[PDB]
Amino acid sequence: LHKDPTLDHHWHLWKKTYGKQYKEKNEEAVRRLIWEKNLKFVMLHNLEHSMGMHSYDLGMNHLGDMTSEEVMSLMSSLRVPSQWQRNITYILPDSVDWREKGCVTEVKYQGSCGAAWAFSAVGALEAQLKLKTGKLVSLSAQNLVDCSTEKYGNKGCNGGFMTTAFQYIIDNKGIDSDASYPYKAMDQKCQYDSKYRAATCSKYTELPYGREDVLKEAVANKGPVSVGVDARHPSFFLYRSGVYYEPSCTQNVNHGVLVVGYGDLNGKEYWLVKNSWGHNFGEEGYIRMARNKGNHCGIASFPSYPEI
Repeated sequence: LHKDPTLDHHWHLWKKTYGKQYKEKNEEAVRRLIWEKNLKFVMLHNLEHSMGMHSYDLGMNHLGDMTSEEVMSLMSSLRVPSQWQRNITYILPDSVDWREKGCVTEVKYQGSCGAAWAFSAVGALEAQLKLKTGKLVSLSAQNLVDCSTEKYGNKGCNGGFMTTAFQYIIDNKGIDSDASYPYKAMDQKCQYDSKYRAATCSKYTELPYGREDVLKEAVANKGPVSVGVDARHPSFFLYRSGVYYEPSCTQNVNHGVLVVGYGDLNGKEYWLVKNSWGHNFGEEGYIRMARNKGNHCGIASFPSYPEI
């Protein structure tokens, strides 16, 4: 509709803070309107939060101006298979955080490429590498995007799945380090170079659907687990801090993330989820999602973890 001139200065401040630059004609105006709608959503939700109506609050992060198109791509990262098509095989502490054991690399920024599946996969493998060599090394998601393609049912920036990615690493007998094969957020020619192989994968394990109890076990005894969640919600996109719980969440997952732990805040149990939307998303790039709440957002619907 029409912008609110009283917000002009703040809109300017917001753009500068996140380095927003709109070079296409009329893009500016469209972005401004999306931003205002999200601001009102954020404002109302935090108001409710101030009245103790939610265990989490929202913020105008860099996604505050995301378009319908960009949301689409974002929600197209996961090409999840059918449940019955998963080779399901496979006392615990009340809390776990693999970051404390130095098994989680710094958060990545997928940008405008739907490669969440790849980041989820390497993330899970990065932990196993550290537990095998003692050295934490970021693995190449780009390598998965460019190489683990059609043969594995993956479509680079147009989506894919973690298990087929692990299968590629196994078949390929290795994956490059992110440093030698950096992420470009684009579908490019496969450039795998065995000379810079930083890790290998021998197998992966898929966990039984909707079993948050089993997911808890794997996270505590095996390590970070690759999972898909339903993130098709403004609440998720603008999540700032706290325990995320969205009554409108479903089990139809669309975004690949990594469970690196679990715990509870003031009684509210949660999954410590590493995202791939940079450090300015949520809690330093992480989101704590509701645990033991009927498989909230389908977090336990497609769990899997690799092994060196």
